[PDB]
Amino acid sequence: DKEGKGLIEATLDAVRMRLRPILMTSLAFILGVMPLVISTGAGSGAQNAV
Amino acid sequence: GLLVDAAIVVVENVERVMAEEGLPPKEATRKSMGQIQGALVGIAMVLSAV
Amino acid sequence: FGWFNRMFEKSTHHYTDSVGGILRSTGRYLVLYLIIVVGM
Repeated sequence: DKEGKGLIEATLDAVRMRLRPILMTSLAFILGVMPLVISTGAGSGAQNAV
Repeated sequence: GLLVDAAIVVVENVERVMAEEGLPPKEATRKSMGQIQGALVGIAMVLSAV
Repeated sequence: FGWFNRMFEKSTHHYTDSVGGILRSTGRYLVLYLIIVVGM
């Protein structure tokens, strides 16, 4: 629309100039949520289910 | 989780404008918060959905 | 130096190009995702 179009040709150009985030932030998570998945089962049995 | 995340794009899409297009900062990321403009006012309003 | 060398190829030849090779053949993903929706 506002930029040069591409059905398969512009969507691949976009997914090549910021894939850092949707891989490093969807990763800065997980291990940011790892202290709760286990790591503790005594006092925080609720951190497990969360 | 989320509070950590949303802060990366406004720092990573900042890398593009100086690691790719070369030119000096300040007005560098000026037009990159416009690629995520609706991904600001319409991430929250659809995050707020659930 | 370069360790970002490791995944800059994994982003292109094993991702970008391989990704372009699945909408290349959209087809069977019509059922593969309907077996995940009615699989979950």
